[PDB]
Amino acid sequence: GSMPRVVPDQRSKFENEEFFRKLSRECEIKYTGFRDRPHEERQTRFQNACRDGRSEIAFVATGTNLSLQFFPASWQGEQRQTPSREYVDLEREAGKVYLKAPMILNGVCVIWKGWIDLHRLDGMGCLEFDEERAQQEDALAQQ
Repeated sequence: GSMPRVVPDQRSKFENEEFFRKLSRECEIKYTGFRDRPHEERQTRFQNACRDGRSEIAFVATGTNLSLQFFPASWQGEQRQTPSREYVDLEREAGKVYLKAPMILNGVCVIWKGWIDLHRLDGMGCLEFDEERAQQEDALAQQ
């Protein structure tokens, strides 16, 4: 009823949807992109592609390749403005980086989160709910 980009029961859909359930809580993940290059460059390029904005990252647990969307409620695309540490680009963590990208799959503002270790750009991540974006997107549904 004139409210896409959201569902009513967002917080139930977060736990209902097979898509989110396959990504689950804290599991193992891998990058899936320009990382398919040889090693040397792909480590720095990885944090540059993370800084571009959107990217593509997969899981291990179900092996769900998804397009990550480093687009906060102010969308940018112009190679990062000023997001969080954990969101994008945090001066570089302990041989890893932390990443955090709210997705709007079904009409659930989830958070995809994780750390991708720099070793090959594989690591750990999962979903959470974005309890603010869900409210904001419910507003932005011309409410």
